[PDB]
Amino acid sequence: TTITEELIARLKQGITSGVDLQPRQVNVGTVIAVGDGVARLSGLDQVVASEIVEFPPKAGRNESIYGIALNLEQDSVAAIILGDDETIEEGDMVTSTGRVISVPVGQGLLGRVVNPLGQPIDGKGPIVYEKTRPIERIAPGVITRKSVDTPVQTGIIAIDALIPIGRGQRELIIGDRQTGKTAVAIDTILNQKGQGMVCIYVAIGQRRAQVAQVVGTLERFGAMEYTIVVSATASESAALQYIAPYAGCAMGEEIMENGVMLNGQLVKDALIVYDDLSKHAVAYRQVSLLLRRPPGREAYPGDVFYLHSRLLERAARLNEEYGGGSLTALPVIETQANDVSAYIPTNVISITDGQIYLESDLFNAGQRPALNVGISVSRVGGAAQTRAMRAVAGKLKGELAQFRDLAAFAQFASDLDATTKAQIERGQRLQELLKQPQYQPLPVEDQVAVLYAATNNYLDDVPVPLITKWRDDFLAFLRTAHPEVRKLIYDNRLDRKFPTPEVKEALEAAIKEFKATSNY
Amino acid sequence: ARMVAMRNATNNAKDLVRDLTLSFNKARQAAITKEVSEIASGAAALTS
Amino acid sequence: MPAKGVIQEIIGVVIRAKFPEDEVPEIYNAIEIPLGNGDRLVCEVQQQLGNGVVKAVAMGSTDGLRRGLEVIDTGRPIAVPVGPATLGRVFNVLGDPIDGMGPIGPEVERRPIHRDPPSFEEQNTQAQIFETGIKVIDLIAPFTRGGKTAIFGGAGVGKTVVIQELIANIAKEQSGFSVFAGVGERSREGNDLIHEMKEARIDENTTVFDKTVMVFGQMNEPPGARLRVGLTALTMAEYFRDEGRDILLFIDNIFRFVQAGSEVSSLLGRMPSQVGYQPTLGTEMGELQERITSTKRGSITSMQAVYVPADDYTDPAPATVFSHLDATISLERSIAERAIFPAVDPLASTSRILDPNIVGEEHYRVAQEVKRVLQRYKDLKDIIAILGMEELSDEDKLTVQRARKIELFFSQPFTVAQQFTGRPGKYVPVKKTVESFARLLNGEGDHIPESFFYMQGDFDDVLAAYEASQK
Amino acid sequence: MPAKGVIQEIIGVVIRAKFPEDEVPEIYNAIEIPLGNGDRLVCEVQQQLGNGVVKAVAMGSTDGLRRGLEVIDTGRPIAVPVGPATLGRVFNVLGDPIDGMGPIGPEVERRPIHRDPPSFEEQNTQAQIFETGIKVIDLIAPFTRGGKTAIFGGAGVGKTVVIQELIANIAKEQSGFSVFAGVGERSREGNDLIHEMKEARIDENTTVFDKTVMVFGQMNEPPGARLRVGLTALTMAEYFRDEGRDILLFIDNIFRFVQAGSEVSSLLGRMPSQVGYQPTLGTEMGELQERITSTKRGSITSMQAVYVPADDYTDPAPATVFSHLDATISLERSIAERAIFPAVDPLASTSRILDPNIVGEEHYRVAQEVKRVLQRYKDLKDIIAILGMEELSDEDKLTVQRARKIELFFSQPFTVAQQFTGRPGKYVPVKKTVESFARLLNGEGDHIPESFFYMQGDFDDVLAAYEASQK
Ligand SMILES: Nc1ncnc2c1ncn2[C@@H]1O[C@H](COP(=O)(O)OP(=O)(O)OP(=O)(O)O)[C@@H](O)[C@H]1O
Ligand SMILES: Nc1ncnc2c1ncn2[C@@H]1O[C@H](COP(=O)(O)OP(=O)(O)O)[C@@H](O)[C@H]1O
Ligand SMILES: [Mg+2]
Ligand SMILES: [Mg+2]
Repeated sequence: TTITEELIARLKQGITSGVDLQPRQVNVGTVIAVGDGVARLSGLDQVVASEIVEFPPKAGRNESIYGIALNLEQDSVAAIILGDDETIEEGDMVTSTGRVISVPVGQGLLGRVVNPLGQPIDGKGPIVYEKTRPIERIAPGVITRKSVDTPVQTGIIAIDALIPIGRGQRELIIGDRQTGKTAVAIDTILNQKGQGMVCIYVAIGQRRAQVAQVVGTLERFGAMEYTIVVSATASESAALQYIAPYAGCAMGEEIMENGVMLNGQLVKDALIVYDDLSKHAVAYRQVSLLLRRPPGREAYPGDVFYLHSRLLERAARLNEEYGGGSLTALPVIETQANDVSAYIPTNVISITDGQIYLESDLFNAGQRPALNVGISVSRVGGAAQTRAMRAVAGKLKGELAQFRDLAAFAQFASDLDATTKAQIERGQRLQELLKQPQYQPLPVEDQVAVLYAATNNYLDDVPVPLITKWRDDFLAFLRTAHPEVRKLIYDNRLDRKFPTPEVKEALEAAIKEFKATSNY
Repeated sequence: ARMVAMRNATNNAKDLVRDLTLSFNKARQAAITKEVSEIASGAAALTS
Repeated sequence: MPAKGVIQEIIGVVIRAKFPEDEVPEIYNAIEIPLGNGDRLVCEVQQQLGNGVVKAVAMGSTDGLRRGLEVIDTGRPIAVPVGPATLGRVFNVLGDPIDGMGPIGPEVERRPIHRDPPSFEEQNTQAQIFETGIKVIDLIAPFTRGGKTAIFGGAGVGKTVVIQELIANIAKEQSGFSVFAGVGERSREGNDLIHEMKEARIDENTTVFDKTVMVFGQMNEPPGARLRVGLTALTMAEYFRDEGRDILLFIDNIFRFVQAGSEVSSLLGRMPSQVGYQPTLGTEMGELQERITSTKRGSITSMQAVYVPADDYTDPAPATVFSHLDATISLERSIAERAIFPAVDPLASTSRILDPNIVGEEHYRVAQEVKRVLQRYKDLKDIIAILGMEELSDEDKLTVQRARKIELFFSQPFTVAQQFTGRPGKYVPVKKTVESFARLLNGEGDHIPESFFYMQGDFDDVLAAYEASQK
Repeated sequence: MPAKGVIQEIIGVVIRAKFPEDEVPEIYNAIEIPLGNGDRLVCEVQQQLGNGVVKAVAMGSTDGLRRGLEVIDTGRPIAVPVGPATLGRVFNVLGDPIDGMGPIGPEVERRPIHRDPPSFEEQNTQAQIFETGIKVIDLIAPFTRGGKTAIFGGAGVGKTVVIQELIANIAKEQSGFSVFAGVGERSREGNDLIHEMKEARIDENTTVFDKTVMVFGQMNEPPGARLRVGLTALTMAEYFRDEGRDILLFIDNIFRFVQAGSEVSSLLGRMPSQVGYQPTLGTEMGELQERITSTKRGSITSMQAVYVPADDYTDPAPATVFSHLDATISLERSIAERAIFPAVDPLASTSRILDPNIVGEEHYRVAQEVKRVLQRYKDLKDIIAILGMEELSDEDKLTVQRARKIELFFSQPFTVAQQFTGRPGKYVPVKKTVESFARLLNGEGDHIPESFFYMQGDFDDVLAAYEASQK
């Protein structure tokens, strides 16, 4: 037999006696009012809440614009238009699809820029998929989760040493205007090149040009081999911006529950960045106010803490019974003049496990990552760190706290006693060490080596303005003259007593060899 | 003399910071109350 | 009341149900919408909008519900199981066990969420100290039986660690139960970590988890659930209160209870009050924290954790919480950075029971003098850091030495929680704290260096370690 | 004439008109009300209320209207002329020429106001620097081709003068055309002082006015006209973008666009958002800004003036535009009052294109070092306010002198500033300004005093002035 005979055998079953030619009185709705992206439907009693409605094509319109039936009022259905509101007119037919919003999920979404509905916008062909995951679902729950132990290496020394982020931890990045929140998120995404983690970037309410630049940065560093870029831009309707982070986290939950083949290895760890939850909350506030829902504080609806919480509580770290996968959330919040006590910032701060505060004062002062160590917290803490980083960064944290206690004396250090001047100089060198260039993440072994050199008395000779350069040069040294030291540090990074005499002596020899042959 | 005068100035500055923080908290609470009252007035005058 | 209605409106987590003209559900009557199989959505009726229409909050996903769905009135508020069957179990707002174990069963007594507080005759006229084991808590800001204590602090100062070590202390050393209301509980912070901590603390053949009830109103739940979880835990604790036991209810964040109430009121269309808060903030706080009293039969002491918005203690939520508080325990990040796990600020922790005629005459002399010495140290700390201890005269060097000794002496290892700096269990009583601090306050500790007082015991452990090291 | 309805309600600048149920106008359609003078009033539909009733924003006086007036639906949104016929003319929100010239003929193409922005795959990520004639704009916050750039300042700092100076510079020294959107345009700034200032000869017989398009949504216009004038100018510029030409778009004010949106939303009965602003603020701003992009075919590159009241950058008008910017020029009144009329603050004036990979390594190095020396001078001027410069300085004299020379050298005489001063305008290429600042940065200008750097072009002009004085 021929394979085409098998193909015909697949047919001639639904072809002959597999179609029901029964006409049935399907219940459709007629549009009675169209607002500013909100359309009201007269009778659609066979619709569920948050169901996607169709608006089938009519004369002069060859495409169907879907909506989300949000307000199921008595003899009225107010649905927010996902597409453009101009085409929908009074009296238009609306057919209930019978489905909640679902997005394609799986391996096919890897390196593709997609709509919140899953439709590609990168122009690289249709998305290949076989499974669709619902937009909204309950969080994994109580017994499903596990304590966060595996670290997420962002590549930033300050974050990876002082504000640890683990797999399954919701770590907010909260800042103001241009402080590098997207820079921190992109640096975290770029550092997962071989860490067995799939990244997702949502970009709610941004420019098309900004998302294009982000995608270009990701694909010029090879990060699109494992990254999914959802996109609901500023010109798109508020419904798409409202459903974008849920589509992203649906894809992330597909990665968490099932996993995908990345570099030939099964990966069940996902890192998702909601690049603007402030813009997502603004879009949902517009949706609620256009639906005439009662406003609250700052005109946000009552269920706006609920809004984000459903989104963020889905980021979990499952136990081995439920697969062992994890979903790591990196929400981004933009404050106004550092108003941390605003509504959405307090909501996301309360929801998330830890916070990463970025200050414009530090950004304009030369601190390349504008990270405020004093107020930023990660309540997971040392459990989200390697044993090497746990052993090394404790003294860094203590010295930085001591320097922050004495930061008012920095310009006066030449007039103080020996110990206070020593503490001030150590703090200045450590702060200069944390400055990192954009798009240059560091591996955990490099961070551990640099922080071991700084923690011990080795950067006292080199002056402050050269500390950063020293670090770079030292890394180049470790990248060229001593690969075995880096491999040794990476090999026993999980040892409970990390500074074993072997790795300790190797690192000390490398530091001494670099310092003796270099001048600053 | 400079040490004592600057210690007194620091204490007075801390007291002024405390008073200004109380004033700022009052101002912030009043601003949010005014905002929510205006929003409720503008919403209830057109819906119910 | 087996009345069946139909869903009329669905707007977010606020639904409307049309019933017959008679047998309309009352306020807080817990209507139920079947969703197929055994799943159901339990809403709580909030208003009666005319001819058979009731407006209710969803307390659930409500993302797949159509209009016209059947709604069953229960005839009573949300019914949660009460009794010994609730010990060692984790519940949601509706009393459904959210742990791996099965359902509670129909033979277990169920009680409504919305009860009345104890009457005027049932209240205890005379207050009484509640011994908790912690040195700084029992000395500086002592608990009161049937009273409210609020713990403050930063994001990671260790409030939850203090809560769970108090749960362990109540469960192990004394045969008493406790109920933990995780209002706004993160599904990572409490829904697995606290269970692991309570199942790790073991006395004999049973865990601390086995002597506590847990009601988790997780953050992913709609505002009605997080609003009613506190009252659910109150209902589950009032059973043991009715048996004459001394329950110590814990509340993870009473401010999140306030925020849930505010969100519910905003969703119902009510006019906002104060700083965008609900108009019924005072009554909503009263309906919860007036059930936490010292009845003549039994008692419910409670310990809330309060989040102060923008560090504004005059904010309406802390203002209404403070009206019901009997004691405060302030945690500071500065004390935490000095590796002091019980980071209690004795100069910022207060208690109404700190009176000579209630907690003891020596209590309100030792605590007063300890606070005076610590205030003297706080005054002299800037001078010491700027100039040095050589400028300090007599009666000030000794005061600073004693103040440092007590400040380092307030620390406890919390050996019940995990085994960090583990040592034989002490559970220092109130009288032992009074005697130890009177001993150190009257000298008798000046020869001890200011490094031995760390995770110590009752100042007899201090001298024991001093003799062991070098004597 | 697809449909004819009747006016039901006239409330200020809001018209409710009843149409046949099968011929109701679309959402953004334009409806004409014929008046008894041969003219018409064009209203823009905004909503479809119930059965055949539409709510529309007036875009006119509505002081001659009565109930029951005939209203003709146009079937499509407001159509404005596009093409060379619009070049050298002055229009309004409706596309009608408001200058003294004749009406636009019916043979020209008319395009709808509301158009979808270019798709994601049409975005040209290749960042290219757009050469402006301004020294400080070129060096500190370079103008991005195809990007959106903003100017921030108070009142009278020089935003409009800077905008018209870029119009004159890029039309004279470059072949780039320009489209001007006078959103909320003052009738003194728009009807004069820009028409006259665009009567600057380009080569022999063509003025800058003849190569530019102007659309004035004046201040006396109703809020809908000021809301849609920006989209009118965008529609006019999109024709030149679609022809492959790199078009320039100047939105003379952004906060007036936000004010018009807020007024329109308040008049329509929409629920207020934030501090009484419109709920669709972000969506309206995105709809305006996302059409200004660099595509494969052409590129709209824009400069948009924003007025910050006092120093409040957290107001909704500048806050909603920050997400759409590639560069910000922060004008300061302090610099303006120091006779540095191009009052750009080199500090707090950022740009995404200021990267060594885009503008070159020399440009980045020169700009960064200029910002560094100005930042050092920001403290050294305070230091020398009390301790004279001659008293003590470790290279501080040299860096103070260099910083004063460069902050005077940032000042440039404008072509349109001849009325204010009389000094003829100067145009500096982007290469010449970075070369001049590199030359002045390390020596070569330490002997020329800080008087020949005031109003000059490149460093060669400063030299020529110096050796002209020393004759
Ligand atoms: N570590 C860094 N070192 C140097 N420059 C940096 C660094 N991080 C960011 N930048 C620069 O600052 C700019 C602003 O950063 P970024 O866009 O990430 O901030 P943001 O908070 O996301 O701002 P936006 O509100 O514009 O989205 C970047 O485009 C880049 O030029
Ligand atoms: N390049 C310049 N040369 C001289 N004067 C200027 C210049 N730019 C602005 N001015 C002064 O500013 C005024 C115009 O400011 P304008 O730009 O209209 O204010 P705004 O920036 O608020 O629009 C003029 O009266 C003029 O005196
Ligand atoms: Mg960003
Ligand atoms: Mg102007």
